[PDB]
Amino acid sequence: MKGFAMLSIGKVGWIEKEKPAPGPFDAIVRPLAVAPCTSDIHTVFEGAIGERHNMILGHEAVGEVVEVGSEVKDFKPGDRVVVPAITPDWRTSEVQRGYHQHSGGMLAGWKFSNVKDGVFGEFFHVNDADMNLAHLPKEIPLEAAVMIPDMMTTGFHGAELADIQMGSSVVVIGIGAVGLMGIAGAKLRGAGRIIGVGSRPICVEAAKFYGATDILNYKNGHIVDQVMKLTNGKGVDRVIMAGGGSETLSQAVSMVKPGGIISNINYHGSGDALLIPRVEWGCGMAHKTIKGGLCPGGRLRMERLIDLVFYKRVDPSKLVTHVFRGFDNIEKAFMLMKDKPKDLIKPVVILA
Amino acid sequence: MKGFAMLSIGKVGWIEKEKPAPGPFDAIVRPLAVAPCTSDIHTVFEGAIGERHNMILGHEAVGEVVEVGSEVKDFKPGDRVVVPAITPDWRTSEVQRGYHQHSGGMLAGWKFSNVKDGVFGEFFHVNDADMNLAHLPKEIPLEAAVMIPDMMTTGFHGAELADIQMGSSVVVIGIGAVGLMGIAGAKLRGAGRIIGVGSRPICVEAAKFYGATDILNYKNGHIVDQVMKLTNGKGVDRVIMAGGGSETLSQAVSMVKPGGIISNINYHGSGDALLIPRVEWGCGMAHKTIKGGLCPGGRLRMERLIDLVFYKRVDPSKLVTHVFRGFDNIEKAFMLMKDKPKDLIKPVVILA
Amino acid sequence: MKGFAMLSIGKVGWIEKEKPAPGPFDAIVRPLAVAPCTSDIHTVFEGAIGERHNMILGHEAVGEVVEVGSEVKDFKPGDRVVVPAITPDWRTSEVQRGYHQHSGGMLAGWKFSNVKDGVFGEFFHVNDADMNLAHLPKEIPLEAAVMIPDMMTTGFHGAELADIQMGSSVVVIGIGAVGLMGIAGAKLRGAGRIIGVGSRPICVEAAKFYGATDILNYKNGHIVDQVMKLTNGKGVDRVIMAGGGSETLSQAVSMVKPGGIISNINYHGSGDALLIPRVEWGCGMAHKTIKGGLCPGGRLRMERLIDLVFYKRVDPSKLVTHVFRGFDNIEKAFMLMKDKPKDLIKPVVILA
Amino acid sequence: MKGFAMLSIGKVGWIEKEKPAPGPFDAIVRPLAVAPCTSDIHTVFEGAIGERHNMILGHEAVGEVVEVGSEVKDFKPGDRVVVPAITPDWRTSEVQRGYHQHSGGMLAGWKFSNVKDGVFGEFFHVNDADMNLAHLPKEIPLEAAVMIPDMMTTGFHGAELADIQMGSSVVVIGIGAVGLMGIAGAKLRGAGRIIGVGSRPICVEAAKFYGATDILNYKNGHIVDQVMKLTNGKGVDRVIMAGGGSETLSQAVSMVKPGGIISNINYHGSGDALLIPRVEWGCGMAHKTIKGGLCPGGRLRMERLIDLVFYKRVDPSKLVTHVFRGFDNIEKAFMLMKDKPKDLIKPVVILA
Ligand SMILES: [Cl-]
Ligand SMILES: [Zn+2]
Ligand SMILES: [Zn+2]
Ligand SMILES: [Zn+2]
Ligand SMILES: [Zn+2]
Ligand SMILES: [Zn+2]
Ligand SMILES: [Zn+2]
Repeated sequence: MKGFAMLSIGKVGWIEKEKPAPGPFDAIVRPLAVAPCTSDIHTVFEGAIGERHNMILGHEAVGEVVEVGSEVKDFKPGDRVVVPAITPDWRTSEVQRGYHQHSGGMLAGWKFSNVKDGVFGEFFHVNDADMNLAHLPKEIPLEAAVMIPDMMTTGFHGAELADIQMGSSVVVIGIGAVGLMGIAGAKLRGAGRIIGVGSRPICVEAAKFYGATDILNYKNGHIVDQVMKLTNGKGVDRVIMAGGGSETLSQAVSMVKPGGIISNINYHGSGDALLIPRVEWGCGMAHKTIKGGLCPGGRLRMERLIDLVFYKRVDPSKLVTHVFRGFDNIEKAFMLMKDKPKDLIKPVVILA
Repeated sequence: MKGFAMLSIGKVGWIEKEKPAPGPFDAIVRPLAVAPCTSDIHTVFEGAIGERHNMILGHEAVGEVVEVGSEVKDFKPGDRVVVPAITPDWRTSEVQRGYHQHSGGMLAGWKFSNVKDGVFGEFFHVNDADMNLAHLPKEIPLEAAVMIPDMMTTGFHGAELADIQMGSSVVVIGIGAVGLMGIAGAKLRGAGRIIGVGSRPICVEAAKFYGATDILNYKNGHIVDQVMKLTNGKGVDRVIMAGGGSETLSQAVSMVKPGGIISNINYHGSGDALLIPRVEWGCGMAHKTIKGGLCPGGRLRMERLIDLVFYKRVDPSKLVTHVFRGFDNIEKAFMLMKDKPKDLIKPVVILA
Repeated sequence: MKGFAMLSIGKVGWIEKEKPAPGPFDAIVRPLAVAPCTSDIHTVFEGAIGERHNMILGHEAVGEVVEVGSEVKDFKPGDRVVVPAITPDWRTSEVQRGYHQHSGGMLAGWKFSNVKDGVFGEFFHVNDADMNLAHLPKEIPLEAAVMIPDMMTTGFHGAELADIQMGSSVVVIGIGAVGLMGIAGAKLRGAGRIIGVGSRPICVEAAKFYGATDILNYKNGHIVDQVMKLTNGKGVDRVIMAGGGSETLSQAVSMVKPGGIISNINYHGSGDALLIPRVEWGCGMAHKTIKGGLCPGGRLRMERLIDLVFYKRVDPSKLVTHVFRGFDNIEKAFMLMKDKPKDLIKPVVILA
Repeated sequence: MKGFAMLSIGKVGWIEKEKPAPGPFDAIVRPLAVAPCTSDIHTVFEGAIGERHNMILGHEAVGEVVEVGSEVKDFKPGDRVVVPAITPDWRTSEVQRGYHQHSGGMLAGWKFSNVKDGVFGEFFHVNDADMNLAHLPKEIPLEAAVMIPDMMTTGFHGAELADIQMGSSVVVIGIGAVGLMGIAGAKLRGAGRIIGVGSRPICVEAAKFYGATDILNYKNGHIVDQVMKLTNGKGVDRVIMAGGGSETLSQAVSMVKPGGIISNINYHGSGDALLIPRVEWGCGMAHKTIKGGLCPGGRLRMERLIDLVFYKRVDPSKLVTHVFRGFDNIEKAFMLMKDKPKDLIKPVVILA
């Protein structure tokens, strides 16, 4: 079958593989729509997560179930499904510890294009269908729905880890797709002031749509200075790190109040370490909590985000700046993420 | 000074009182806008808090500071302020335990119209102004602002106690002012489906405005079955008990899932019994948590909710269906509250 | 195979039954040590969970794996294991919400002598072995280990739900086996003062051993007054409800401070409803949280408590007052539990 | 009065000052026992808090109340008290935010030998006696009580921030006084295995006394590998960084499980960067939470810790390896704290 894959670090191309087969609890799905992530880049051209050979890429898909194993009870061929980007093995200690994301090891809950073939093929394999698939209501358009497997769950998890109090001020550092869902997330947790950091025109516009009350552009002076200025030297209650480089940690620590919380949902691809600024961190005694986590996956997560979309609590369609048709265009869409132009938030490819 | 008081159970009337003077840490404040509450009614006519004599009523005001003590540092004569319904003593062990609402006694954080003269007076006394007042921005209309001291903080506390998860389903029982803020609060915590229970058309309209996706009334017999039917016998994640009788508790337990949470923000002042239905409560082992708490007060709570209004995360003006003008219409607004007309949610009296 | 079974409400006896076989993921186990529980007594003589027919009793066992299904990876014939009283289906939505106790339904995680034959049998069936068994270190004596599956997980979950702060004061109501692990559990959460309510001499000695600094007995059914006096009218921070009738709820609420927490680990099998004392619960506004939940089960829970025993953080053997040897003595053990002698805490049949 | 003071960076000596006088809410206290801290050392010799001139040193004392202001209700001349190292101003926004340690700014809760004269004087000033002192029971010996103001509150906060689960494994890095209270703290939160990293024999013996089940030292090479070996490649649930340089941060991140918690209770100064290793931190997505906080102070904290001492939940007397008599030996104890002999944990000076 056709599949667009990371041949080796630095090389990508269309390969051919055996169409996969489902174990008793598994499902085979064909993609209806897919999206590329900057994470696919951080790993192909930067090896942020080690080397690989011939690994079909991509982990954001809505699809149609084409086959299920004999033990699968809730899905059958023909069902339209949202496939979470994280599809954990649900029978592990990590799951008993309440961290399915790390079922089987650090980040191991994230399988597609981390440790198994991704969704950029004619077909793909989902482990444990009943636990890891969600039904797609026909109301919700494909392009919107494909923002759910990853962008929405990551962004919102940023808000969730931040433990936002009603009325509190939040800075979201980065306003790409993830940062934009970070903003929407923070609003849906009751944030008052939300300050987005970024400069892309399309992103600024979307940031305001999602609930940003202020936008800071690096071109107008340093972010910390700008935030301290906006908050009259008081800083903010919460910071969500969604995008940018490792220097954003230091920025987040300098902006946040003592006793506050920093929530990293930014996948850090380069550098050995991240510096925490000693003084601004109260030398380790400022109660400035640093959190950071891979997005939740599985059926329940998807079903919950789907509800939010269904009851119109969030509209992820504004995230999709580019739509193309057909397999051939997965490459185009992939490269668009590598050399991200000024008008890009998230590309989506719709299959026939 | 002039003041609308409770003379005794069942009796209210205009009386003459000594205008209060501030201690070193206090402020005297004159009302700019007040609103009478369901609680004042129950207090007067149903002996909800026991007998009182010549106690000035009302606990919901925005106002102007007219005098401050020698140690007050942040507020000064002429300042427009939101006055929280709850104005704790901040130097107690309850406060060190993190329960200012119960500083110096159960619910002792609530002073106005309880243990001290309330705000239906030419002036009133705010203890510890620096800790118990918030500056009110000019941008916010008085009628909106005066919903903050009680309705908004109470209703939102309900959503807070409920510990709503993103996408989870919520029932709010009672759709008066507090339940409406309960609905708005639940939406701001990221709730998917929000079921409101109540029947007054003005309230149902508002309930929908604030995020209710479904409305139900007992007018079809028994509420629990109706909820179970809406939810396919699954129940809901969270129940907020905002208005109604003590039977409400039993209904909430029955409606909510195992592991769920029920939160009460209704002062049960009648002698009706609070019953937990044994079976529906899994014999006390269903992890159906039961919470109930007097609304937060003090400066920080008010500042945070003011930000919610300011940045347009909530629009509480919908609660305000009647507006009167001039100190004397207090009595009219209070009477109006006593014989609840069908078009009434919340009346406000704006002072000249 | 031979089993000790509920024949019908009111009637027990030895029965012969087909030896169970394992599914792909299951294990068949033989008891090495077993203990009867009050729950066994009630199920049979008070119909507590409804009518059962030829259902093998008992849910507390240390055992040895005799056979495993083809997919079992971590356990094999000969492995000595601790078997949790709670053995959930791990592939359900409840598990995804973090409530394995209620996987597939309220309290559905409890299977032994409820929905399936319990452990008082020559063999018993354990669903999902890899998720529901824990290797037993040789260093731990059987009589100690057998307190883990229910007594220790339950008592400790009382202390857990109680969210105890360091140095805080705790009342444990009921000083039977479960209450005593509640006392031990509270000490292991950093509690300062621990007040045990009860009178039975062997239980009082044991309560002291596990951390109680004070013992009180009901005078003529009354207890709240004695606690207030102990604490100079301040009351206590936390109350764990471990034994006694529904009326201990009112007692817990009256003893606990505003903003405190009450945790129920006591099964209530009688009466339509539990009554909350309105006045003492601050008419629903005193932030006196009411929690209650079936003990955690599964592998990890057992492994954790095993470590507590192994590292000598708690010594459960003092719960064990009577030790019989031999399978046929299950009947004796059970009747000893039915006829609760004054010197009895828990009996243990050691087969081995 | 006489006082032992920081003259200037790198210089210390005895000076003469005016005896402090109480504001209305304040108390004047004479030391009955004092302890020098490692922070008085950095302050003096590393300028860790900036330039100071004639500032009396020390922030650990138990004393007797000599004088109270007119507003002090709960303490009177003659009263023996434990004085918290952290004595915040209780009327601030930060206190309303729940962070008294940062009342009025980052670490501003810590006043003694920071922004006001410390306890190494014939008298010292305590702001807000009623919120900031606790009565000291005769039962508790002076040398032991003096470990409460800072050592115990700090170690235990390490354990609190770490959110230890029952039976979880904990590594405490550093087994100086604070690390030792960290170990005891972890035991009191229900830790199973506790691994202490250190090498000084007296410290190793105290570590074992306080609950360490294993002891590792750097002089067996690199710490992480050893921990992974002890845990068979699994790592630990929790890490408390109580001592050592900043590279401890990277070791802690590397040894903790995905989803784990790291808590810092060590003051990082001088010149070692706080670095988070990217790979071991899962590129910021391994849910390895990093916390760090100044110890709680105030009356309630001290009262709770006094209770744990009173009820024999912990015996801090083991931290005191050196006791001297005489106000004058304050210098000797200080220098002893500077050049740190192999046999020193904590020294105490006992006054007449
Ligand atoms: Cl009683
Ligand atoms: Zn991604
Ligand atoms: Zn924090
Ligand atoms: Zn719950
Ligand atoms: Zn509470
Ligand atoms: Zn110190
Ligand atoms: Zn974590």
